[PDB]
Amino acid sequence: SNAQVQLVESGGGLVQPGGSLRLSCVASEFSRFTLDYYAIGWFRQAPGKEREGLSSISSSSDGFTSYSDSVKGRFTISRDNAKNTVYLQMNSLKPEDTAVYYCAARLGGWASFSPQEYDYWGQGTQVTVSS
Amino acid sequence: QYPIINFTTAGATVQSYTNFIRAVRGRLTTGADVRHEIPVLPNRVGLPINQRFILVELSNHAELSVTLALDVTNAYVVGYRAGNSAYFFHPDNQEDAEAITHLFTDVQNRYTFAFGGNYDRLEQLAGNLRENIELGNGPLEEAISALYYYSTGGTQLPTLARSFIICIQMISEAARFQYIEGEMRTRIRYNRRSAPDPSVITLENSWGRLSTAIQESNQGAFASPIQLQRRNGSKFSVYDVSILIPIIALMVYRC
Ligand SMILES: [Cl-]
Ligand SMILES: [Cl-]
Ligand SMILES: [Cl-]
Ligand SMILES: [Cl-]
Ligand SMILES: [Cl-]
Repeated sequence: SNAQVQLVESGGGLVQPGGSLRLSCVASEFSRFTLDYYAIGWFRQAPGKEREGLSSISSSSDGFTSYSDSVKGRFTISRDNAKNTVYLQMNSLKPEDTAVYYCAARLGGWASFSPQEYDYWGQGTQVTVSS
Repeated sequence: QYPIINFTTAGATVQSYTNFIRAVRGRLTTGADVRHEIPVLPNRVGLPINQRFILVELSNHAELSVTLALDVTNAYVVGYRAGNSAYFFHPDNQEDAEAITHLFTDVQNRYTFAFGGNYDRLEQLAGNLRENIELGNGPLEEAISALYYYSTGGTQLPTLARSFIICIQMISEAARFQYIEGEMRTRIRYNRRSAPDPSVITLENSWGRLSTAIQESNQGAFASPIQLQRRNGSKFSVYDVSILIPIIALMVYRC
């Protein structure tokens, strides 16, 4: 069952406009491949909206990253390999950003904004920006 | 069957890639048929099927593999196999059609795309020009994956076109041109991806017309100048096979 992996996101919650949140994709132990072998994307979904891509990181060893126009200069996707983890750091949060955020992964994948191009998904987390 | 040259992007080095490319050249022209010092590809005409193709097996650190099929006459990619399935660019004609049927004979799933594998088509489909598509070890790594997953539905069309444009230039165009081989090396050396500048693209576009100007030259003098661009897009002309000795490594057969 190569490439089988479980992803547990966290780090979501409520924040005042102009705040900062750090999400987390943690890959559960005993996946045959570790997370550094994976591309991970980050999406957000409003109740009406379909899933929309925001930030991404390739399985490529050069650490190539993609950011949607909406989040540029705000969101930063990164890695901690010894923790088998991928962070997403959201700064200067605006209420527009309120949504359910998901992380998704593909073994040997590329940085993509397409949900079809990832395989394994996180359970999702709510982000809320208000005062 | 057809000969296979293996390559992996995992711990790829400059020598790794250089050895692989030389390897591929060796398999294309074994004849030492040479004109004006530039080796020439085999002539399409009366070529026994057995000598028509060569396979390039590609794999990445994630252990995903595909095998490209290159045409020994043009050096160009005609399609690939991954695991259970195999796909082909649209044949230009009946002849090239019959030919492909000898590739990947064992494959359970056979498909021939409706479109061709020429840049015009692939750039259309990718939603980007070669100018805006980066090349490097990383880009190639992703291209392998993107081909593997296509068989299973996990690859979007534009991503496929994009992935082809990466392979064609990193393999075929690199075989055809020491110069392009070179540009790829720099990218690999630094594990730094970048799209090709005009000096590269105006070459890729001009291989046919250069193959001709050479093979039909007078004692090496081009009958008419072939125009190319520099990095900054400034136009310049080529009047002689001499300046290209170090540039182009292969030509399609002519005359
Ligand atoms: Cl098709
Ligand atoms: Cl089809
Ligand atoms: Cl076409
Ligand atoms: Cl058309
Ligand atoms: Cl286009």
